[PDB]
Amino acid sequence: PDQFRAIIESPEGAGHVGYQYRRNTGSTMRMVSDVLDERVSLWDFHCDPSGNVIQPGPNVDSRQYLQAAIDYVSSNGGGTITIPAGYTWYLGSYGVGGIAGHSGIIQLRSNVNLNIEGRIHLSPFFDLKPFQVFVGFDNGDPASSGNLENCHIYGHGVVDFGGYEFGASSQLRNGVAFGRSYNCSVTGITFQNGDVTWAITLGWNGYGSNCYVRKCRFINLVNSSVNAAHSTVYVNCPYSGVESCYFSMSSSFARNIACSVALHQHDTFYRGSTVNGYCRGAYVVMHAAEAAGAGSYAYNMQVENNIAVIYGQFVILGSDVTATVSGHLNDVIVSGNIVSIGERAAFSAPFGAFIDIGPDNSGASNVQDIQRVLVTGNSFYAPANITDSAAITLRANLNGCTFIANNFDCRYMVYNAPGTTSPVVQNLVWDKSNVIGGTHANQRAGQNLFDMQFASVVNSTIEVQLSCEDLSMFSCILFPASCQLSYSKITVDSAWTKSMSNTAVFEGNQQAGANVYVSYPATVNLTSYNTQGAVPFFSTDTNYAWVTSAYSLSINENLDFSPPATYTNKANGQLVGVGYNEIGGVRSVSVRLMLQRQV
Amino acid sequence: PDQFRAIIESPEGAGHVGYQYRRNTGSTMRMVSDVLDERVSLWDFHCDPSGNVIQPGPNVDSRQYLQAAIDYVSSNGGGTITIPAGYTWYLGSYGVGGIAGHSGIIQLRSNVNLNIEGRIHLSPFFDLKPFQVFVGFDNGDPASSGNLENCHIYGHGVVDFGGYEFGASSQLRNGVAFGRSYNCSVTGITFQNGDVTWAITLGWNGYGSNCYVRKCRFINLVNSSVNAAHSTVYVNCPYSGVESCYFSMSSSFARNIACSVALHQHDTFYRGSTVNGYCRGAYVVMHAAEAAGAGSYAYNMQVENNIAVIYGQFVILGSDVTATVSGHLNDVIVSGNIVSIGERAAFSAPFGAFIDIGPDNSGASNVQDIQRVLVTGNSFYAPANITDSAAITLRANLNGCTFIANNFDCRYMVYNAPGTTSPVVQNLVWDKSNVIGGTHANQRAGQNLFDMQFASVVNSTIEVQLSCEDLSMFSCILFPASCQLSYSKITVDSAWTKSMSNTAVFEGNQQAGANVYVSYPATVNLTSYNTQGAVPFFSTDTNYAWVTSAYSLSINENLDFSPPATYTNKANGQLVGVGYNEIGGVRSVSVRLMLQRQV
Amino acid sequence: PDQFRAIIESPEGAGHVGYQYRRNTGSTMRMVSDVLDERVSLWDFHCDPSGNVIQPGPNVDSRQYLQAAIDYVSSNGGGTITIPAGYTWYLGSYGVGGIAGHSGIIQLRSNVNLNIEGRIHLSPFFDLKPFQVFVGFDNGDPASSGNLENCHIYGHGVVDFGGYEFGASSQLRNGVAFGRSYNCSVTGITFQNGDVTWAITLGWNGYGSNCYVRKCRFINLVNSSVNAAHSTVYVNCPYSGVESCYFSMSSSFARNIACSVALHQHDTFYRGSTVNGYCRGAYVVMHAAEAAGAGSYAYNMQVENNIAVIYGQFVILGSDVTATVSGHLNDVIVSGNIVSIGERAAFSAPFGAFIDIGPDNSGASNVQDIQRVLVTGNSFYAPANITDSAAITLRANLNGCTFIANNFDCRYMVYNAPGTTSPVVQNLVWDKSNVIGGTHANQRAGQNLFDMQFASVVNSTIEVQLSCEDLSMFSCILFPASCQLSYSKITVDSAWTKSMSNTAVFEGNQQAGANVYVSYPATVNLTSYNTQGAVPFFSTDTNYAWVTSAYSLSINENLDFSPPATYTNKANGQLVGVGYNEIGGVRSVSVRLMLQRQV
Ligand code: NA
Ligand code: NA
Ligand code: NA
Repeated sequence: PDQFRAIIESPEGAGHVGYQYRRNTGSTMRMVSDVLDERVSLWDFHCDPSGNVIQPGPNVDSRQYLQAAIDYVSSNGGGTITIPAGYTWYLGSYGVGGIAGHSGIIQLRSNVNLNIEGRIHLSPFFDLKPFQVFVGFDNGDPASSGNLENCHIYGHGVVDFGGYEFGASSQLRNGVAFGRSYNCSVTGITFQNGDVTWAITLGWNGYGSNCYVRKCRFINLVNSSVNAAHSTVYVNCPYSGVESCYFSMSSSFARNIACSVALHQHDTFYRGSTVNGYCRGAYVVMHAAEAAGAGSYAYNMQVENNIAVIYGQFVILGSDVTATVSGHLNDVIVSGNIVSIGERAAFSAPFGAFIDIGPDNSGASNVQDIQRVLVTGNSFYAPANITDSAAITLRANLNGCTFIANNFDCRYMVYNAPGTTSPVVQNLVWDKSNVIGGTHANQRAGQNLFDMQFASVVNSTIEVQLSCEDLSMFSCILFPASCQLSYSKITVDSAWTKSMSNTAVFEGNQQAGANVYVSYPATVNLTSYNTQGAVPFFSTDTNYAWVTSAYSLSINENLDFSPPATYTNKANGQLVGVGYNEIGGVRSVSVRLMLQRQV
Repeated sequence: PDQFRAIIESPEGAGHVGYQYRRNTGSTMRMVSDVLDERVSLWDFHCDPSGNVIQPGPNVDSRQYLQAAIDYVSSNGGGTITIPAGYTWYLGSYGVGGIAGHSGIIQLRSNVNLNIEGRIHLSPFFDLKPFQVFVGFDNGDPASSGNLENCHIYGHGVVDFGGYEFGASSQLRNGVAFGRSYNCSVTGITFQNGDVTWAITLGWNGYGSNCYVRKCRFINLVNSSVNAAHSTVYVNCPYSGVESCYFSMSSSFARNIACSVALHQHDTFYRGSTVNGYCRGAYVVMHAAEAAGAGSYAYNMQVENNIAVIYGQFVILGSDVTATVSGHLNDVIVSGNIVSIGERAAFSAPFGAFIDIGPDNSGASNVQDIQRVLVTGNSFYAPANITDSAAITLRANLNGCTFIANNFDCRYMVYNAPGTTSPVVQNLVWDKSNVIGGTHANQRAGQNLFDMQFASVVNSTIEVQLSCEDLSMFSCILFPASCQLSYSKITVDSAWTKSMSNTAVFEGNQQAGANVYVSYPATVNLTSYNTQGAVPFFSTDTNYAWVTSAYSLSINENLDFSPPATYTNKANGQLVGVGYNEIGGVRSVSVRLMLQRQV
Repeated sequence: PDQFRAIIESPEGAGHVGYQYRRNTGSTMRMVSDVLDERVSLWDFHCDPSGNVIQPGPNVDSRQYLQAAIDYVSSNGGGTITIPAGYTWYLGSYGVGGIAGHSGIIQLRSNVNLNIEGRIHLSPFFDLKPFQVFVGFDNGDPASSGNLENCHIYGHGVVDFGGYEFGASSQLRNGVAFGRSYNCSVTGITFQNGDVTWAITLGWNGYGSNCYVRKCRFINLVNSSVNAAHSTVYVNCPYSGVESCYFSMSSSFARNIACSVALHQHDTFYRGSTVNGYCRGAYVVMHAAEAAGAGSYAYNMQVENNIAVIYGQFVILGSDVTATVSGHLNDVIVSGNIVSIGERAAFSAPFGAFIDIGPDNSGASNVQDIQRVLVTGNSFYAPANITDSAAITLRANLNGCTFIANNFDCRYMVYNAPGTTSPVVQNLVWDKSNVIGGTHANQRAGQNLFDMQFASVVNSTIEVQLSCEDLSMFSCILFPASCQLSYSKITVDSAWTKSMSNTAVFEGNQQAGANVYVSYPATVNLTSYNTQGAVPFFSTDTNYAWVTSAYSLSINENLDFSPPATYTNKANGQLVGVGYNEIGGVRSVSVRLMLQRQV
């Protein structure tokens, strides 16, 4: 009767108004409320205890309402909650329960997706405090946490950290901590305007799978000297990665502390992304302390087709150990990336490198087990003034890394600082197809292009090929006497080297070793016997006991004689060859030779 | 009057309740039903004949209801049907009509997209039977089938095959058979828990275009010995591909039968994906029998930037013929992939390879027309115990394949089994920039690193470069007498070769051919005349009629004389050079030479 | 009372019918209209002035209705307007206001996304006229335009240009002109059936950021001889790109005028896409005239992992200047692409090339500043008949370009037409790892594989390596006398060269320069003195004053003597070496040597 009017204006009203899709007689006879129940938004929970809707804004703490939404949808097996466009939804307090320990604001739950179309902002309650905006753990102790599965965050919206600085270096801040996370992702979202430790973390100590970050943007997420460290996406579960993202920082501190991506477990990737203003591109590291979920090996690591302007190192390789676990890194590919060091003074940020073999956190360089790394088809450029730029800074033990078909245009090709660490190196392979650029030509006074400041080098190949002159460099490659060298191949192509005083330098005459295979140019003075006809020439110096053959790199300006085209040696360390005196007489010549040993 | 109450509670109720968007006076005056009619879900068709909604579950066959939805939406020009989250929708019977012949469950229709947010499960009715869950053909005979256009399946949902094994090897099972499919795709879906032939097939015998699989997951889709074969996504129309997917198998049988992707037509790709537990990565094959829609050539084939742990072959190249059509494969690129053979006993699965040139289905090796393949910037690794691992197993005729700047770390570089097929090889190019790894060092007793077990080799380049010692190997490269060799270049760099008895071996002295260009190290015994002064040395053996020049790779321990630095030959097959006797006397020496022919 | 009935049938009806999500007592007590207000479609504005809905179709101009939708949603802070599936929405007039100057139809507005599920078609009103379907400028003068931010167009729908030809060459036509566009994108849309200048343009004269085109299709967008030019996506703001798109043309005119992508600002990319039927793949060019928003440098340019069949040039590099600005292009990577020239007569379209260094629009070749380009791991193929095919056509000044590990199979490796431009070349690097294919073998009568038709060449490397014979070619590499050559390395590997009359040719004897490093094969006639024993041989010609060493590439058919293995030279330009007469007598021989200078 008039009871009907009352029902209709009541909350159950829509449950009494019939609907059948497109008047189709074969369709289900439903009620309007049933169709509206097919979707869900924050508006459906953003109300006071009387059920009246509350408008969001800077004086409203939306946290409890969003939590209620997620908890309720979780209760029905999942779904997608929309965070509506055209509004900014402020968060103003910590969550409670299991996420309390993680300084969590919102607890994510399995199968409950968030479609963020509007903006989520942190209120000043969080200034100078830690926070983790979305947390997937359900326990304060991550080891007793259940899992988070099938949770996807996506949309055109924004998460804005409100510009608040850290209160103390020891604090952590995150956007999305997925936890022990399986089939979770973040797509399309802009994370901005903060001072945080990470924007997103996938996995927890190897527990997790199939977590991805795609088409997101990360903008100005470090802003203070208080911030101890930053990796925008931290990939800590296997079969997981970052694809087609954009990362930008503009603070000075970001140039010293910030890394775009950290890959910490097997079968992870970082691809198709653009970085600007960061210290570092990617960490690729097996931390023993994070090896509980997916084992002790980081393998199948891929960094590909990225574009970066950074201030420190592009890719940092590592592994370490704990009292009970030893970490290992292997089967890595770095390819297709175009990377430059941004304009900066020499030494004004961490040492510029395409690849860095870094020591562990405690600075130890003798714990690493890094091998089967392929670095291929990349471009790297540093401005000419940046003394501290290298294709590779090899500062810790290396068990293998292979470079093929790259283009490196920076100050050093291989570098480690002297005095410092003395890395044990095996299976360092520098193929002849690496092109060494000319930007730093004339800047290398006192310096060695490949500065082999290592404890030892074995089973390695360095094939140096210049593509322009740099007569400022001390040598193309130098081994100090402290570096053992064995079962290696070291060659310097003669092109652009004719005027170099030193090409390859072995300060402990390591090139004499039984299984060292070398070649490089040198200038040699020779004197002949006086005999007319076929006549020997002999080097005046006796430094060539290790030489198997040598050949001329100089023309013969003489008519009446010619020096030998090719030389061998003698037991006293002289070179000897057979030339020709048309007319007799003692000859004396200075010739550029290619010295060869076992090659 | 009270007629109004009745209208409102009726199915037409919502068609009588007015709505205007946001009270905007300029907006359309509509009825609620009009706005609800903008979307459509399974709920709108999942009802009994009285229009009452039916709850899904393991005792409800949702098939007819989903079919009705698709048929109805098809009738209005298309749209997107949501399969709601928070529910599992069981399928319990075969479809009828044109898809009956394809063992179809559901018939897809043009412009009707499915947004799968919940789960679709197969009921036990399908145990031991064939099925194809979604079928795009409209006729039992595919040749008389109409097309499927603009059909997209996407969402966060799941298709679960219920774990049922095949009933017989001859049965086929599929998830999505798109048919003659144009502008169709599958995005975001998890396919799991089955024993099937394929998860998705795109195209039919070259008919189709612009079909894609992106961000899907494929998990445990082979589970029995009954399963004859499996390719997770079968790409059988052009301008189509797979991108950023995840594939995983855990059964033993998958290691022997399962391939992640099959590319069978032109302008197809497979990229950015991760594979674990499969026998094979990708087939790239032009089957003559499937050449009706897009011609007889598979060209523009791309496999790039994938990550794989497999048990057999990463990329399998092929082509075959029928009585009226000859298949051809050309213009292929395989690049950026990092691939390893998983831990397994030698010979316990199909022979491990990065690239396999396979014979056709009937085993024929003389029908293939494969050329212009570029294999570049890949990494490959097999554990040291896996005897049956090769960069390339070349088991059928090859008309060209080019390898540049890869890193191969496995047992063989080039291999084919002896006795077996005798492939005719042209335009095999192995650039010097391929890095040969050391994992298998010391495992190669009795074996040849490049084992050229072919009928003939022409217009080919093998430039061998070691980066560590392996003195266990019989030779770096060996050609049996049965292999003709012409118009080729074969070189073995001397590095790490000084102690090798055999470097390159030509069992029929094929290196003597007019247009063979070779170089490799050998040890040679020489004896000099007694003359004081310039004095010839001559090899004691007469095996060097083919040598154009040789040079020393050994130092000269003597003071009183030196052997020649360089040698040529004589008509009787001796080497001859001019050295120097400071003091006269017959000299006799054993020297490591680099033997050179026309290089 | 009966007033209630009236309210309910009124437009405010739904605002009086209560709803609470899933009967959840903790949910907001809302009205149906509130839930319907969460989404918005064209239907909500596609009405007459009385509020009655209008059906779209070929006689209805939907433009004003769509504009009203966008303007209204803009007014509320944004949202997403759906263009419904199952309908075609015709556009039939120009927009008004700021977009009038841009021949705009619809004005886009910030934060207002369009989800296009149905089809948008142009009505014949636009035949022979300019148009820009969606425009993001808000002023006729782009320089006084505000920005467009956070505008995304996406869905499964279509934009169809109605097949109308241009009315005049000077007209412009576009699909989406985003304007000064920040965080804008287009995803999933099919653009088809037109004669336009561009489908999408991102940015305006460097103003914009983070604009992307992904998973779109572009089909048959040039159709007349009237069309002056076409670039399907024009990327004119930084941090922007195209990914995973499909481009196809079928008209003849497209083969001559159409380019798939133009990258015109820094930190832009083009990846994962497939092209067929176009003249050109991508422009990578810094236009001085478009350098207002993001500076004068195009750097971090990436073209990767694309598949193309084109008729002209794959990647075109450029830079130019204006009276006040000089453009610069640097830090470019082209990698992983597989590209072929489609079947066509020689010279029937613009000259086929993988890379083209093009002159500016006015044809000037002396304004360019292009450097630090890496071209690596690509494949290129042209059919044997296409005389006009080159790895690189270098037609303008070049300051650096590096080629590593590619596979080029076309007519020329390096080419520029003689007579024409005389490019100044620096830092051209052609690594030995580039594989030169054999398709054009026997087609090269009168031609030079590397035809160095330049003003000068400095700091360059050309390492030629053949992998099959082509005895038709005039030379492997030729420098005309007009080309200066200095501080370079030029080498021709001897493999497959034994029968070549000319290998490297220096028409002005440029190989004699102080800092030229060269090697190549030649045939040389020698004569010996009659002396028994060690005996000199001397070349009969005096053309070898520049030779530092030479070595034999021929066997010695003689028993009674041997020519020298190795040679040096003399001041008169003869070669000289020491061989051996077992028996005395004057010897005369023709030998294939490897001539070497400073290498
Ligand atoms: Na040491
Ligand atoms: Na044979
Ligand atoms: Na000149």
